[PDB]
Amino acid sequence: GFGGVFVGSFKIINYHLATIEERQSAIYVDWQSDVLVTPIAAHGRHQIARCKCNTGVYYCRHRDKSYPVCFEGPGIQWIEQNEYYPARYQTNVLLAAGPAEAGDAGGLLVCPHGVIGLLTAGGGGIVAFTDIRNLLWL
Amino acid sequence: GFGGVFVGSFKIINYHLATIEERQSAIYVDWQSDVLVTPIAAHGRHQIARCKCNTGVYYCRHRDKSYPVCFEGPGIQWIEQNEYYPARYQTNVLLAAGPAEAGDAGGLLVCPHGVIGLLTAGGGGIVAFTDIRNLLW
Ligand SMILES: [Zn+2]
Ligand SMILES: [Zn+2]
Repeated sequence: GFGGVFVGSFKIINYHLATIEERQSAIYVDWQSDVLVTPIAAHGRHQIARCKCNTGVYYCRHRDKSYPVCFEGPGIQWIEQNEYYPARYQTNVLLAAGPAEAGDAGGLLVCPHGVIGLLTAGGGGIVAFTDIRNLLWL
Repeated sequence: GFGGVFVGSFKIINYHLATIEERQSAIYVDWQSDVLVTPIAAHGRHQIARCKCNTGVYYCRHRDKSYPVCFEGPGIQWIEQNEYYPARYQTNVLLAAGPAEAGDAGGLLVCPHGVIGLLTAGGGGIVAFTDIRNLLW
């Protein structure tokens, strides 16, 4: 439930966690929503949820535990935790209450329909995800 | 968020929602846990969780809504009377608190590691799934 989404031969990861090579091969990139889609050699079978679920379960890494959360629908939110990014509005942000700290970014938030998003930032009982439900042919 | 679990080149479905063709072709069947596994032509969509999670999110079809659950872990449980499977014990049961009515069978219960089980029964404030995390080798 960590790393990123492996939908076939394309990897979805946070913009702030991508490598130089991934940036060189990237097909979709969004600094505002902190997302990057690039072709990779590690083929996978993850699926993107083409749904409207507002409830899900996400993997927290510094606890190695899965936490269910009801989260607020995707929208523009003011975020200053990821000091990689300065205090700014991010787009496609899902906010919820739950454990999250440095290094948890990239963990999977999923619902029965598939992957909803990727953990972006978190601190002090608040966890944030980037909503990927409109990526790779929404 | 309903119907089978399509993994690799197999479909994993409820025993009582299985068709004749897939019952005859199945490489695995277990009536006591309500499970059937058969090769499927369709390409993979899902992954089987190989975890010890006691928490997940399941899809209730009669409300078209996902709900989060904490379940006790696989075990043997008494299942009350049902249309296809009358009152009896069922094996590899996960039990949780949530809505459930007739026809909700086949809903997916999932976690970040993949699909954990399928809804098999439910009434009052209790819902019960079949654990599929043991279909290895
Ligand atoms: Zn969903
Ligand atoms: Zn799990």
